[PDB]
Amino acid sequence: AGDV
Amino acid sequence: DILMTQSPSSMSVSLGDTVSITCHASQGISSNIGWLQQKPGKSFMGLIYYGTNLVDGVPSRFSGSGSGADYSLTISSLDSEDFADYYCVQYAQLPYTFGGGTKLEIKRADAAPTVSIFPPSSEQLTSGGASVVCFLNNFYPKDINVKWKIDGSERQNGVLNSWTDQDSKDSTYSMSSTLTLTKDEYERHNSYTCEATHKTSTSPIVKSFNRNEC
Amino acid sequence: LNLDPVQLTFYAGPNGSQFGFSLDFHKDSHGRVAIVVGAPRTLGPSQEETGGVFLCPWRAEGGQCPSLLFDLRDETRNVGSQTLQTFKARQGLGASVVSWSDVIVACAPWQHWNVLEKTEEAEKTPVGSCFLAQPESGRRAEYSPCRGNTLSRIYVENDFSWDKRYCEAGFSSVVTQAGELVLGAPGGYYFLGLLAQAPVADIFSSYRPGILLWHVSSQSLSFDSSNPEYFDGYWGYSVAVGEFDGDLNTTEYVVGAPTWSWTLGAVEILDSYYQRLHRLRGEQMASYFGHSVAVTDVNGDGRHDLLVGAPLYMESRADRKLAEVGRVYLFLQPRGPHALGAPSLLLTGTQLYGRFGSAIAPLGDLDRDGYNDIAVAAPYGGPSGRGQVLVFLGQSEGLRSRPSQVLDSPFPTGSAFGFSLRGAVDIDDNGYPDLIVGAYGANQVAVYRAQPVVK
Amino acid sequence: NICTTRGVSSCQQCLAVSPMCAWCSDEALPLGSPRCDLKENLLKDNCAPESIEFPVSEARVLEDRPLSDKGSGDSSQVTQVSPQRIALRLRPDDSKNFSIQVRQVEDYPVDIYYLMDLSYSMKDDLWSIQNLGTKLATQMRKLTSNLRIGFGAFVDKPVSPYMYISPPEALENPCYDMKTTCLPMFGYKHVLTLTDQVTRFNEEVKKQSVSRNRDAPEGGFDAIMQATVCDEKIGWRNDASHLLVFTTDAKTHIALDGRLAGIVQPNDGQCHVGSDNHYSASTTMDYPSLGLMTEKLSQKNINLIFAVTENVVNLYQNYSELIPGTTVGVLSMDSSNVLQLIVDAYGKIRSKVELEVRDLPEELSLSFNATCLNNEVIPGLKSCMGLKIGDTVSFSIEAKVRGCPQEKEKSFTIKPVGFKDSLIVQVTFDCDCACQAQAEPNSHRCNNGNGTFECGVCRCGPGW
Amino acid sequence: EVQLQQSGAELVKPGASVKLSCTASGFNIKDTYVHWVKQRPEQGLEWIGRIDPANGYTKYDPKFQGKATITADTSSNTAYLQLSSLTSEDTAVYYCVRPLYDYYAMDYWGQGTSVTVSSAKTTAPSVYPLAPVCTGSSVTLGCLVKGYFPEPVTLTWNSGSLSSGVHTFPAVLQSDLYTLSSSVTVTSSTWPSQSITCNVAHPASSTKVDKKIEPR
Ligand SMILES: *[C@@H]1O[C@H](CO)[C@@H](O[C@@H]2O[C@H](CO)[C@@H](O[C@@H]3O[C@H](CO[C@H]4O[C@H](CO)[C@@H](O)[C@H](O)[C@@H]4O)[C@@H](O)[C@H](O[C@H]4O[C@H](CO)[C@@H](O)[C@H](O)[C@@H]4O)[C@@H]3O)[C@H](O)[C@H]2NC(C)=O)[C@H](O)[C@H]1NC(C)=O
Ligand SMILES: *[C@@H]1O[C@H](CO)[C@@H](O[C@@H]2O[C@H](CO)[C@@H](O)[C@H](O)[C@H]2NC(C)=O)[C@H](O)[C@H]1NC(C)=O
Ligand SMILES: *[C@@H]1O[C@H](CO)[C@@H](O)[C@H](O)[C@H]1NC(C)=O
Ligand SMILES: [Ca+2]
Ligand SMILES: [Ca+2]
Ligand SMILES: [Ca+2]
Ligand SMILES: [Ca+2]
Ligand SMILES: [Mn+2]
Ligand SMILES: [Mn+2]
Ligand SMILES: [Mn+2]
Repeated sequence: AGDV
Repeated sequence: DILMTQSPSSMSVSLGDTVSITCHASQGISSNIGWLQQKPGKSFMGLIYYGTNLVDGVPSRFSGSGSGADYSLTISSLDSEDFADYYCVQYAQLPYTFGGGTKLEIKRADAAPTVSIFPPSSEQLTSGGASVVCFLNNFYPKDINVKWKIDGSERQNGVLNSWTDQDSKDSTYSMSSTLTLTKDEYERHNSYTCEATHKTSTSPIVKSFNRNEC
Repeated sequence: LNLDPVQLTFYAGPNGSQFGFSLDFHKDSHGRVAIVVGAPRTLGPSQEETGGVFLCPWRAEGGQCPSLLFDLRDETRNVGSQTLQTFKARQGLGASVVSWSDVIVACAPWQHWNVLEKTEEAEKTPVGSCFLAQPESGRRAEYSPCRGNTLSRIYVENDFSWDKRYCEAGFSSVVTQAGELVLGAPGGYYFLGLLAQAPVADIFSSYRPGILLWHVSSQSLSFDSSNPEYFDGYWGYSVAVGEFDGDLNTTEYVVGAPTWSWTLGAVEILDSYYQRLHRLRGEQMASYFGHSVAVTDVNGDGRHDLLVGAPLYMESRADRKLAEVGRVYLFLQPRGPHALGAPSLLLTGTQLYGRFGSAIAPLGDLDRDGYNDIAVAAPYGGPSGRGQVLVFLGQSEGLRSRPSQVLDSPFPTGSAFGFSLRGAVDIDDNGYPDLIVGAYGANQVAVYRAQPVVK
Repeated sequence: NICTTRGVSSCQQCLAVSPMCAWCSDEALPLGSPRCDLKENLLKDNCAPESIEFPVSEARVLEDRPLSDKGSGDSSQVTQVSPQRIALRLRPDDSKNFSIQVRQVEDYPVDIYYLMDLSYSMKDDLWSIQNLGTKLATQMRKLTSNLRIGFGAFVDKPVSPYMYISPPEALENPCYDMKTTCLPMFGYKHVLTLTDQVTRFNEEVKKQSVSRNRDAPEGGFDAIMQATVCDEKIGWRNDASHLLVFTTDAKTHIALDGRLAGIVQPNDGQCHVGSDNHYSASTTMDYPSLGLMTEKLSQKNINLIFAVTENVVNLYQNYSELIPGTTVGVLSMDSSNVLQLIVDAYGKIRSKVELEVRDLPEELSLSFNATCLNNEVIPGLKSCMGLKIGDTVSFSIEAKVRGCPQEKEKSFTIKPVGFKDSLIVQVTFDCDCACQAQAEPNSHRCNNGNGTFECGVCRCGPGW
Repeated sequence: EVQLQQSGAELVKPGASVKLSCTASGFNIKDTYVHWVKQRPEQGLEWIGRIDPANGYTKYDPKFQGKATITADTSSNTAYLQLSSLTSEDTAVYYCVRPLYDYYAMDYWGQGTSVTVSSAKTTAPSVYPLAPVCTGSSVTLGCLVKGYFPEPVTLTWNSGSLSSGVHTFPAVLQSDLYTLSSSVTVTSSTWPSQSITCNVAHPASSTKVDKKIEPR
């Protein structure tokens, strides 16, 4: 996912 | 799709020789090539991968080489087991494509074939059919041509041929031609013949027989 | 106690090369001890930072060292209708080095990798890579377990599962006595952190140059996870091995995760199948508990003990104020099948911002009293802030609460003296185990020889 | 009594016995009379009044400005501590008491720098700043008549693996692989210096758009450091409450995380924002530690505020405990009111008055009796809580000196945390007699030149 | 040791569907790619496609799109190849392949699975003795196994008594039925002196006929  | 032109299609050689199979591509593949071995009547075995690297367990006499779009598999000092089929395969692009193939055949002195013609059987004739068999056994090289003749005139429809792999302890080939006719058609003619053409004799070997006669 | 602080030996490397970022001893086939040093910012062929490795022979006067050469050229292979690419620029070759038998394993955690197929790509990411060498024979091999040929789109369709594109394999490393290389990859599985192991003998036999993507069937990587406690935990920031399950035919792994569970930090002991046997949680958030881990039996009961460093731990002081000084935790292994309880000893730093615990090196038995000893680095500790390495001696009850010897930095400010340690090896063959200390900030390594006890 | 039974030798030894001892330097004193006795006993033996040496511990004020009612206006001539300076005098093993008053002044200037996460994840959280400038002053205008606001933005360290570095178009547009477009990646950029023109805030905000990085943790701590140590750039005011609002919807990178980018250099705590208003050490210097951040926030007197979404409120509530003075607020869509948060946080900030002592000698030891609420005394306490702007508290203080020090002149400070003003205490250790100034070295009375005559008695001269 | 056990030979009718299997032994199928290769005597070797058993993604040669469908089950550690709408051209031996080290190589091969497509029902052979014509130093007899299905058949002379000096030729297919022949050579003093018998067996029909070679 990360930067979400 | 990359085309793999493998050559030669076959070669007759002896033990201890040093032979080199080649393989030409339609474009550059940058050593993205492998070499395979298929012993007669068996599965495949990997030899080389990425042009030159040997597969684990492969003798060191095998060796690959080449670059760009031309590569070569070399076998130093042939062995009895090395007589088999060999194929090149590229994986530089999907779909993977294989070469034509190369069959390593044992070499020996030439030999003419022992022709033998056989008229139909009583059982087969009473069944409503007629099949003439012509055995061409033990000859070398493999290149041979058979020709059937009814009353001297050539016949080509209804002929089934079958060759044998190079025999083990004599290194000769054999062949079986079978002309098949109906009972009615077989009796329309009297003479039957199968002519063999081998490099041994300039004149073709002939063996015939006549129906209603012995 | 008995490390000679007067007559040191100094090795050195190019300026700005960070010579001494990582080091380790190395015995050749004939047992001749040398020192392998990693310089992760050495200049390459294109005058660009790629890193480098040096193999320093033992000389009481030190000096310059010869290079252990590795291929620094970027690679490209067009195969399977794809294009494989390696980018060694700023890869950091030498950011970790370790020795086993007559083999050296130097790693470039930030080597980048990318695969191109028409207009798509796998993304240019730091998978990391390790370079293996047998100096005497000249044999070379590589090991990059996180390289893949999957395109970017596929990862999106699968919700970024088993994403090994940012592994940074080689960030930390260790090798078992049996010969099983174990690499830490704190970026694997989208910054969860993974481990990767494989026999050294299999890395060499299965490697060929130009393949870039090859299989090592005997390898074994760890597993992804859906647990948020492992998110952004950097599992594999530090790695070690030991024996913590009684069974001697098995080798247990120790993994550091300094940001596990929302920067709480944790260390986990595992078996060779990556099954967790125990977990040690951090004490304070952002203390980076797990930055460094060490395994050595300090109380002489034959059972390996564990040491964990939290270099950014903030000690509680008067008037409700905290002070970053660092801390080290000692865990003594109990008898038979039992869990490692609370720490037996808490060693806390003293110098503000000193980072006490940034490195912990087993020294072996330094004073030869029967108990093994350790060294703890405070790369910015001491009254000057130039660095400090404190020695703590072993006792039946664990470790001494006070240091027996303090090595002040012979280098200028900003040398990071103690950022890398290594001991428990007698390099001069005087029967005492010696200590090598790195200082990449000064591009130098300092060797401290152990001498007979004066007292 | 103890003054006599001790059998002292000099006026100096006498006063050291007890604060209640006195010394009679009279010549015409009875032979058997002890010179070291109570002031009452000495006068009873016809000792000359001027010959009595009896210091008394006192404590008179020097500066006693009145506590200001309104912090507005003025050239920062506001007084919120009273008294501001006092002269303290003590004698050996004695102790004197004094008091101090602190006031949370009304209508004190306020600076509010807004540090805004602009990572891609902050798309669904941009709703909170759209028109913040106008609505923020309206509510603040009631509390303070002199507000200034500024804006800064951050994402993460623009370096792999935090940053998408492929394809080449991904550097100019991190959202290339997607259908949309976004700004290039940046670590920290100053946008709007602290100004009283609120419309400059909303118009600067309206021009802001998000960027995009790879990993969920964001380099917001780099921005907290620069927003603290770059005084002239951000524009903090010397006499104003400093509020630093940190807004994010994700986890944060911490010290020693930079090593995943190759960054090992510790944070130096210095300002590295130049004319281009960007943070230049982003790609070469590691993130700052919680200890370093605390050092600069206390140095620059900044009050940090974590205005985060509820999915990380527990995280930044735990960090808030490791950074004293910090406060947290929930950046949801349901509460008292979002970014009235800032108002509630400002009230939470000025609801405490904790005293702090600086430069206290080793000999002195202080004790405090707090008076919070309405004359409710609380022994052994130097901090108040639950206060409102405008309230006033007081503390009684007692300094207990231990012995007499070498240096007779020292001074320490008592300051409330975060406050500008302070109480300066000038201590004077009176453990000497005035008769010691008129001593007769090598006097004829003392062993024929081999002694010194002072305060009536004969002291053995130097060298003996 | 790596080994790929493929399923046994298949015999089906045109228009039907068959599903070959490739079980992995000594390792995990999930390790590497798994390719499928078709082999014919005249056409030669042809690459069908590949699969990644870890994720299931596949690639096919456009010549086999629709006809071939490769799948894999990590649980059974086996990979499969399904061929729908079979025809005569689908009569070929199919191998499953995997690389050794190089991700994209073709090194290890299964034994191969033979597939025959034909509507021909089980048919017993019609053995016919082949005697010469009404002389030389050595004579040559023969036997003719005609019209049978499916393969194979074991031909022997005098119940395996006569082994050397014999040439049994490969079988040939015509009209959806196989045909085979076998020769034999001896001296003139061996025949018709010593009785010679052709012994053929067709396990499929469970028939074993013997025919003694009679002169003319
Ligand atoms: C922010 O900071 C807070 C404050 O520390 C953290 O809160 C704690 O989280 C830990 C771990 O999740 C909790 O740990 C456990 O305590 C349990 C007992 O708790 C009781 O008592 C407290 C007292 O206030 C109550 O609040 C609580 O509701 C319980 O009634 C134990 O049962 C747990 O034990 C088991 O798990 C541990 C693993 O940690 C094993 O080692 C044990 O053997 C056992 O199997 C555990 O010890 C802790 O209770 C929490 N405290 C509070 C006050 O909430 C937040 O997690 C942290 N969050 C972030 C994002 O940073
Ligand atoms: C803080 O409060 C304590 C208790 O209320 C004070 O202690 C008393 O001072 C009186 C002064 O007459 C003495 O009679 C008591 O004996 C003291 N109490 C004790 C327990 O000794 C103390 O003085 C106060 N301190 C300040 C600075 O206000
Ligand atoms: C000191 O204490 C006494 C009572 O204990 C009080 O009257 C006085 O005001 C206090 N403070 C001074 C004298 O500054
Ligand atoms: Ca074990
Ligand atoms: Ca132990
Ligand atoms: Ca010891
Ligand atoms: Ca030594
Ligand atoms: Mn974000
Ligand atoms: Mn969001
Ligand atoms: Mn981030």
